[PDB]
Amino acid sequence: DKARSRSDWGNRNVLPASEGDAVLGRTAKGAVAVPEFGIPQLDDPVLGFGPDSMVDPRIAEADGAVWRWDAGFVDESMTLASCADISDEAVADEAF
Amino acid sequence: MKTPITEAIATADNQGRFLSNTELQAVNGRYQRATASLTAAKALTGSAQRLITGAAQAVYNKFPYTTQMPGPAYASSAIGKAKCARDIGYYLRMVTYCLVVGGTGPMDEYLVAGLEEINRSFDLSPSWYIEALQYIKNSHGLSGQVANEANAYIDYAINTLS
Amino acid sequence: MKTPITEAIATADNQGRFLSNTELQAVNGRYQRATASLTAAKALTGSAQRLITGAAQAVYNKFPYTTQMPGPAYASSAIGKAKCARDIGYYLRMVTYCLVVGGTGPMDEYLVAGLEEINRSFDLSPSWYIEALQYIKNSHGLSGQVANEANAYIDYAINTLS
Amino acid sequence: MKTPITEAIATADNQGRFLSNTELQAVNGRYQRATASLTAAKALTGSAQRLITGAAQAVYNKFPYTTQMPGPAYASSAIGKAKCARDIGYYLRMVTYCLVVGGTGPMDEYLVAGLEEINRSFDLSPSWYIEALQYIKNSHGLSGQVANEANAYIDYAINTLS
Amino acid sequence: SIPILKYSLSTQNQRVESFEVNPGDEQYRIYSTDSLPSSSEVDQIIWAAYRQIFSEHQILKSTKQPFLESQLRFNQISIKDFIKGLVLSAPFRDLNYNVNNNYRFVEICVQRVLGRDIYNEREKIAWSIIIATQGLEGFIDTLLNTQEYLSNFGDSIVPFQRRRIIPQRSKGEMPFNLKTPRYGIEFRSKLAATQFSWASPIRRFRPQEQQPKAGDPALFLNMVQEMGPGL
Amino acid sequence: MLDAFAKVVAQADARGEFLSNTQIDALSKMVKEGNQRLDIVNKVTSNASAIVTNSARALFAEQPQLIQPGGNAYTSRRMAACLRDMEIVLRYVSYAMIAGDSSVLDDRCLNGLRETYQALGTPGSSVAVAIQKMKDASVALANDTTGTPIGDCSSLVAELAGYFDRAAVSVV
Amino acid sequence: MLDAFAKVVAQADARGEFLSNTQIDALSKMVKEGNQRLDIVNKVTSNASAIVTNSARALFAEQPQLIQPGGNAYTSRRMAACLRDMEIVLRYVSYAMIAGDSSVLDDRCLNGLRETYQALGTPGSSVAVAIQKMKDASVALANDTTGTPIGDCSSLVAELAGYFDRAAVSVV
Amino acid sequence: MLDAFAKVVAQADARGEFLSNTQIDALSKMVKEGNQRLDIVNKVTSNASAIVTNSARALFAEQPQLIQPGGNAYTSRRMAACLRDMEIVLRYVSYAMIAGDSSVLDDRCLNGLRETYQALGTPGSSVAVAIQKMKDASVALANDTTGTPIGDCSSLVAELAGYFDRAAVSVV
Amino acid sequence: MLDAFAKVVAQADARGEFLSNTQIDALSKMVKEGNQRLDIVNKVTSNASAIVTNSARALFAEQPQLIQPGGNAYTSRRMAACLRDMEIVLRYVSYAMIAGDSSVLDDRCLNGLRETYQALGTPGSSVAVAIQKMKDASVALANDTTGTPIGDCSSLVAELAGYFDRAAVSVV
Ligand SMILES: *CC[C@H]1/C(=C/c2[nH]c(/C=C3N=C(/C=C4\NC(=O)C(CC)=C4C)C(C)=C\3CCC(=O)O)c(CCC(=O)O)c2C)NC(=O)[C@@H]1C
Ligand SMILES: *CC[C@H]1/C(=C/c2[nH]c(/C=C3N=C(/C=C4\NC(=O)C(CC)=C4C)C(C)=C\3CCC(=O)O)c(CCC(=O)O)c2C)NC(=O)[C@@H]1C
Ligand SMILES: *C[C@@H](*)[C@H]1/C(=C/c2[nH]c(/C=C3N=C(/C=C4\NC(=O)C(CC)=C4C)C(C)=C\3CCC(=O)O)c(CCC(=O)O)c2C)NC(=O)[C@@H]1C
Ligand SMILES: *[C@H](C)[C@H]1/C(=C/C2=NC(=C\c3[nH]c(C[C@H]4NC(=O)C(C=C)=C4C)c(C)c3CCC(=O)O)/C(CCC(=O)O)=C2C)NC(=O)[C@@H]1C
Ligand SMILES: *[C@H](C)[C@H]1/C(=C/C2=NC(=C\c3[nH]c(C[C@H]4NC(=O)C(C=C)=C4C)c(C)c3CCC(=O)O)/C(CCC(=O)O)=C2C)NC(=O)[C@@H]1C
Ligand SMILES: *[C@H](C)[C@H]1/C(=C/C2=NC(=C\c3[nH]c(C[C@H]4NC(=O)C(C=C)=C4C)c(C)c3CCC(=O)O)/C(CCC(=O)O)=C2C)NC(=O)[C@@H]1C
Ligand SMILES: *[C@H](C)[C@H]1/C(=C/C2=NC(=C\c3[nH]c(C[C@H]4NC(=O)C(C=C)=C4C)c(C)c3CCC(=O)O)/C(CCC(=O)O)=C2C)NC(=O)[C@@H]1C
Ligand SMILES: *[C@H](C)[C@H]1/C(=C/c2[nH]c(/C=C3N=C(/C=C4\NC(=O)C(CC)=C4C)C(C)=C\3CCC(=O)O)c(CCC(=O)O)c2C)NC(=O)[C@@H]1C
Ligand SMILES: *[C@H](C)[C@H]1/C(=C/c2[nH]c(/C=C3N=C(/C=C4\NC(=O)C(CC)=C4C)C(C)=C\3CCC(=O)O)c(CCC(=O)O)c2C)NC(=O)[C@@H]1C
Ligand SMILES: *[C@H](C)[C@H]1/C(=C/c2[nH]c(/C=C3N=C(/C=C4\NC(=O)C(CC)=C4C)C(C)=C\3CCC(=O)O)c(CCC(=O)O)c2C)NC(=O)[C@@H]1C
Ligand SMILES: CCC1=C(C)/C(=C/C2=NC(=C\c3[nH]c(/C=C4\NC(=O)[C@H](C)[C@H]4CC)c(C)c3CCC(=O)O)/C(CCC(=O)O)=C2C)NC1=O
Repeated sequence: DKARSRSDWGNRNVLPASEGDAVLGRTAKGAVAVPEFGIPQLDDPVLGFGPDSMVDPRIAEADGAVWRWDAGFVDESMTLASCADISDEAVADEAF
Repeated sequence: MKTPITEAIATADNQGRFLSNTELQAVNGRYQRATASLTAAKALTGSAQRLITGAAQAVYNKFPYTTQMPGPAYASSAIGKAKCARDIGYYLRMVTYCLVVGGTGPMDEYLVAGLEEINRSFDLSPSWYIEALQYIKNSHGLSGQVANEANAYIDYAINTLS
Repeated sequence: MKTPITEAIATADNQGRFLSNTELQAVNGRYQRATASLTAAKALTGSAQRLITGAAQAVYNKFPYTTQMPGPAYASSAIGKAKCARDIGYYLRMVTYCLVVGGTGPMDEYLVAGLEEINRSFDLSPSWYIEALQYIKNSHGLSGQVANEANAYIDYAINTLS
Repeated sequence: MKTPITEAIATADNQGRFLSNTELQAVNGRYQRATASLTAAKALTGSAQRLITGAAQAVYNKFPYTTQMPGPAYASSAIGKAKCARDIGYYLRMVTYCLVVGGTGPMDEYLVAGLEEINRSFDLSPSWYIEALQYIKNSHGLSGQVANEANAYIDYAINTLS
Repeated sequence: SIPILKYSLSTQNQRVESFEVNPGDEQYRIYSTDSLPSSSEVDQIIWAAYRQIFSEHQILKSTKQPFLESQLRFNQISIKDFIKGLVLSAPFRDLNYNVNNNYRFVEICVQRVLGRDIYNEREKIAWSIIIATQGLEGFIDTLLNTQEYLSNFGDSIVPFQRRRIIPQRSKGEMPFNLKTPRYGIEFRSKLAATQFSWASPIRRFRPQEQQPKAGDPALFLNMVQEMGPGL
Repeated sequence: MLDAFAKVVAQADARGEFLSNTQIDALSKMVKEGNQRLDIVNKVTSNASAIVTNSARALFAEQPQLIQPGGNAYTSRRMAACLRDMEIVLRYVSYAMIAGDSSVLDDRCLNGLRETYQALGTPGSSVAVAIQKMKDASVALANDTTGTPIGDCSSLVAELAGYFDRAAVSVV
Repeated sequence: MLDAFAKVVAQADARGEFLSNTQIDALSKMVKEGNQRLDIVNKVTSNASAIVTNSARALFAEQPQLIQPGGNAYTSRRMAACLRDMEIVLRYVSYAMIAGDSSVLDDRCLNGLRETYQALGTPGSSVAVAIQKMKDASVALANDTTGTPIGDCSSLVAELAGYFDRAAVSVV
Repeated sequence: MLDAFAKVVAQADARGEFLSNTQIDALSKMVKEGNQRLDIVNKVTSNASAIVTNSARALFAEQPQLIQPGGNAYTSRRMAACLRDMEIVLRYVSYAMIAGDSSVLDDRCLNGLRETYQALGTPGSSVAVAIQKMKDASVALANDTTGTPIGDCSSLVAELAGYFDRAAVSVV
Repeated sequence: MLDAFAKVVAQADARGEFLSNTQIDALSKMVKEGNQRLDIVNKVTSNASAIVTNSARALFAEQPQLIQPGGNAYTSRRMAACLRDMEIVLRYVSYAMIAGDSSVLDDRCLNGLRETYQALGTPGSSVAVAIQKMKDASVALANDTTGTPIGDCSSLVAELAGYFDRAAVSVV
């Protein structure tokens, strides 16, 4: 059945799989939905969050996407980043 | 994070307990203060570049040797003035983070921890940043309990540098 | 005792800290909720004898073997009936001590620490005291956030016995 | 081990500190002494075969029961004479190891650590080895500060056996 | 006289400084008798020491040491003697020492008494012969008298897992009770009343875990509980 | 740990940004739910021993092998440690409910729990049934209107039951 | 350690009494003094580095024997401890201001401090001079009406000054 | 740990042999250059803060994304941990220069450091750039004659440059 | 640890059974030969120093390689550690002889010992030779008829031989 009661949240249904299925008001985890982006301080190329300012390590732990049980946790052991570049000639000639 | 919420969870989890009314009242006091504490962050963000370029000029007035003396540590070049107004905006942005969180959480992690070791190595005098925060403390224009929230985090930053 | 004020000092003394806005907001949440909990302690104090004799009779209707079975553990003699209404008054008094202080501090020190060795030795049953506390929850006559404060400390005593 | 170089690194690393002049003066005293320690280690090595057999014959004169009494722990068989003699070469080799390193470092791990369990289990009396070491101290043939460095590690091995 | 054998160190968090004046919510609550606690607050020192040495699952009534507690309340023993008295206690020997070998018992007592992980595998090999030749009473004395214990905790502080989270991060190292339980993959097999070692998820013909879709009327229920007023 | 107001600050800093007025206006929508969030953790804390023992009683009525001789919740020390696990998980779901997100639940409770149960021989798929029975005992309690003013807290019920789902897929 | 609300509860349990209505109505007067009490504590904690540094600098101006070679403030390790000892006492006085009674000032700061200073050779009368210079530096700041509603809070500055006298007679 | 002399004894004990004449004369060669080896480590530790703070300043001008928002040395704690690690690496290199071998550098500084940096997200190839900047800031200073008698100690400088190269390849 | 009596109990508790009459009667047969079991560990303990030092001598002499310089037991530390490993194993065999089963031998002594010797570089096959040399040395003592009434202990001696044999295959 489709989540109708607030009483069946504990009985039958678990939580929204994708964030387009969230409750009226909130994110997929259940917290309030806030827009991701604020005003950038210090717009500047050399000193400022440019396009290649490297990612915060604390952006995932703060997300909760580092823990495996959370849905945000993507495992990269089977994705294309873990496949060998065949254009590398050290890897082609060895594997020929 | 030194939020009143995460400080309540920590005192309950120190003794392996459920959250009683001791800890729900600490969370409730955050919500009663969050009205004035969020209109201060909205007004400091909207006057960000006015307060940043003003506070940089107040350091160059009180310390005019910082624009003349040669060397990498001073604002005597075009790169040294870009890195100086970068640092005023760092101290301003951490104040506004503490106003939307409640309590001195982001300032301790992102700003104060390790500040004394940086200001010794790169020869950055902490009296410059005190003068820059005293300008923002006098020129943000807020009043009532909204200025009372704002100045409590300008003053917390001055006590770490002092 | 664990109060909301001594749990804000202890988390600030652990960090070697002055009292920041994390801790002033937590003490302010105590002062906001103290209006609803100081009238619950005033209304439970003034109607205490109606609640003690009622709650001891509610044990006797539910577990009527405690008035018939011979032995020193049971309320079958006149001595053992005054020791029952003594104990109901001890539990009601600790609930009023927690409402004026805020937080389950007085009954953590005076009542629950060592309680299971008392009930085991003298063969007292903790379900006699749950039935007495469930009467006081349903019969104190409070309403609103005044009943919300009182019932939150009744249920703490039940959860230590259950 | 117990080189003076490693015993200066271990004090600076305990404090988590760089090498000051306290440590460089310590290692300089090793280098100003090693011109006598390395002439003693070469002079004992080039006269070793005279020193081993002379010290092994000396304990047979002092304790003649070793060459007569049966049992595996005595030098009455051709299998046994070798072990007491080999210990003599094992004691002289660790002495010349301690001279090129400086300080009683090599003979601690290789000869002293666990020595008391060996002599107790196999019933080897430590007064046989003291008589052998007192022969080498008498007739190594050295003089001056060359003989002072050799007798410093002879008497260390005597002090552990005694 | 058989010294301990030499092992190599490893890079860990606690070997190096956190430049953290004003710690936050992940500071881990010093429990000390140097703050002169009352009777209600010396109960919290005792529960924190039980949780650190035993598990949370071994703070049963049959496990608590009532006479070691009363010598701490009278200032006869220090907290270093309370921690030693819990390791040599009869519940710790029965529930933990008897279902581990000598190498996994070293890493339990390093993690829980010293508050840090082992440096390498050879450190387990180096300390497991202190148990086999001198007993538990000799092993816990040479572990509490290291300079690692007397500098961090002294003799009046309850130990804790030293430096578990890095100050920026939200995901820190695993807690030492979830990382090292009572017994491991050996002693699991049949020595601890166990069968079949795994289990598939429970099947059912009423599915119980249906994910809501985009037109379901419970996502708009949203006001669900109670309607607004005004005009 | 992070709360829900600290999760937006860590995303904003990682790109060196201020917070816009649209982001502040979404954080004061989180404040206005403040008293209904405190009622939900109060109803879970006040009934916390009836959540645990009514749902453990239900767990052994329909899986009676767990308390038979040779089971895992047999021999009352393992029965008491079984109820300890349910109070622990209920404690941290209660922590994640006032915080507004599950990061204190993620690394202090669930981190390494699936691998702990495999080293003990505890059926981790039956621990997930134990969490799922506390899930709807806690939801039926939070939908219950006793002691509360009229109004609405239905997006918060769906959030509390999502931390119970997070805890139950991390253990199987 | 105790606050003022648990001080009156520890005294009622020792005679087995409920609190009378006069003790309740004397406690609710302390609650409505609560916003004025948090103003005084905020006014001290935000000037804390200047209370310590000015009253230190005013102490080695009138007592130059402390910092003269051979004195008990010479050799900066001892100078760093004199500034720590001033900051500790001002910290634990502001702790006893939000509490309402000096039970946290007494045990975990002041119990054994005359005994400690006599063991080291610290002049305990000079410490009492420095404590009374942070008293009138923070009594003067709590009487400052900058950014407050102008009301009357003269009864709590006479309370805050009493905790400084309590710490000053306890080291001599 | 071992030094250079104790390394030779450890080779000779495992074969059960006395040291030869050529092994003695090779050891008396290290004694002869002892004052030139002590003069190098004195030149390096006397400028140890300037080696670190100038090699860092050249790194953030070359790789400017490390101090941009999101970069790995962007905050005051991440900036101070970067200068900490360079000072640790330079400290154990100075230890390995008086010993004569890299036994203390491998065991007490480098063991597990690569796996520590992978778990943190710290770019290990950027740490190697900052160590090579400390290498030629120390080699150029060790070749400076101001204060030393004139002579050739280029074999010692090629040994010091190998400890820096050892730590640079053992971090990525 | 378990003895022979608690081994039957722990197996019976996992089935939920009382002990059968043939299990009590097999237990009371252990009690009947209990005096002869105590005479065996009286002979082994009283000569325990001579069992270790005579079989190690036939061992050190038996394989010349162990004590050679560069070999594992060369130096005081490696040779005295070979002697105490024999005294540990001989001690835990006598703990398995009065208990009746090899539960203290397997849990306290043999668990994880093959992998420890592989990490140390100790030749595990030679440790089995030393255990087998202690096996027949203590069997020859167990069959001594001095200070005993003459009877048949041959099933008990064949049990002591099985404890040394279990220790010798659990170590290679
Ligand atoms: C009804 C529950 C199921 C069950 C549980 C069971 N668990 C244990 C043992 C442990 N549980 C934990 C879990 C945690 N420890 C923590 O610190 C935290 C976060 C705060 C969690 C979630 C751990 C570490 C253990 C083992 C350590 C110990 O027990 O000391 C046991 C007992 C195992 C034993 O035999 O010792 C049981 C029975 N078992 C079931 O059958 C139910 C399905
Ligand atoms: C300029 C340097 C690069 C850099 C460094 C960086 N490192 C860290 C964090 C740690 N470094 C260590 C290192 C050691 N620990 C040891 O015990 C020893 C000696 C044996 C060493 C060398 C450890 C344990 C940590 C983690 C714990 C901690 O941070 O205290 C950080 C920390 C911040 C972060 O989130 O990574 C930085 C920034 N990073 C760079 O970008 C430079 C290339
Ligand atoms: C509802 C009455 C039921 C009942 C009561 C009963 N109780 C006792 C005896 C004791 N009760 C206590 C309990 C406390 N003492 C405390 O100080 C506190 C905290 C403030 C508590 C909760 C103690 C210590 C005793 C024994 C000493 C005493 O008070 O006399 C008895 C007498 C038992 C006996 O053997 O004398 C009774 C009868 N029993 C019932 O049957 C009622 C249902
Ligand atoms: C939601 C699942 C419930 C429900 C909740 C509501 N509560 C409302 C107001 C309210 N709740 C509390 C108690 C809470 N605040 C605290 O500080 C503490 C701890 C001490 C607790 C437990 C208070 C004090 C208030 C009063 C706030 C006010 O007067 O506004 C509420 C009010 C409507 C609104 O705020 O918009 C609701 C809906 N009510 C329900 O029907 C479900 C079952
Ligand atoms: C006393 C020596 C001071 C002073 C104190 C007064 N404050 C008054 C009202 C007031 N103060 C605050 C701020 C306070 N509350 C908090 O929750 C926090 C921290 C988060 C702080 C700093 C508020 C919000 C209020 C308004 C509420 C109220 O009225 O209680 C006040 C009343 C006015 C009067 O009657 O004079 C006084 C006296 N004011 C002074 O003049 C001296 C310097
Ligand atoms: C090579 C990289 C250098 C250089 C080195 C030389 N140093 C020479 C002599 C010397 N050096 C010191 C400094 C050092 N030795 C110590 O004992 C202590 C601290 C207690 C320190 C800091 C001293 C004292 C001496 C005097 C000994 C002597 O005069 O020989 C030296 C002379 C020849 C030699 O020792 O082999 C050299 C070549 N000189 C250079 O040109 C580069 C820059
Ligand atoms: C078996 C390898 C021997 C052997 C053993 C027998 N011993 C008999 C009785 C017996 N055994 C002991 C020694 C032991 N019992 C103790 O209580 C204690 C100390 C606490 C020790 C060390 C004693 C003292 C006795 C005397 C009691 C008695 O007479 O029963 C025994 C049975 C006696 C019999 O058969 O007449 C046997 C067979 N006998 C052997 O031939 C081998 C060498
Ligand atoms: C401007 C008021 C004055 C000034 C500024 C100046 N600063 C630097 C260099 C640094 N400033 C910092 C400070 C921070 N980094 C952080 O991440 C945070 C918290 C978010 C703070 C407060 C750091 C780390 C540096 C060094 C690295 C960098 O370049 O950013 C310089 C350059 C000094 C140098 O040697 O490179 C200058 C000129 N100096 C003045 O004269 C002004 C008065
Ligand atoms: C400064 C205005 C005056 C002064 C101070 C001074 N104090 C010390 C040393 C100590 N002070 C303490 C006190 C405490 N330690 C604590 O942890 C707490 C909280 C419970 C208190 C109240 C202690 C224990 C010491 C000794 C330890 C130490 O040396 O730090 C010194 C140093 C004395 C010395 O010789 O080491 C000084 C100089 N001295 C003055 O002259 C001023 C009047
Ligand atoms: C002697 C017959 C053989 C031999 C012995 C040898 N052993 C070691 C080192 C260790 N042995 C142990 C053994 C145990 N530890 C336990 O906890 C238990 C009960 C479970 C046993 C049986 C351990 C832990 C060590 C390492 C500790 C240490 O280093 O002392 C050595 C190594 C000595 C060294 O310095 O490396 C040796 C030589 N080896 C032989 O050659 C004989 C065949
Ligand atoms: C490097 C440190 C070190 C020492 C010192 C050492 C001692 C040592 N001497 C031993 C034996 C022995 N040592 C001696 C020595 C003597 N007994 C006498 O009667 C004489 C007085 C004396 C000759 C000077 C003897 C006789 C044995 C008997 C060994 C055997 O027969 O097994 C043994 C037993 C194993 C063996 O070597 O055969 C050891 C370990 N081994 C070491 O590794």
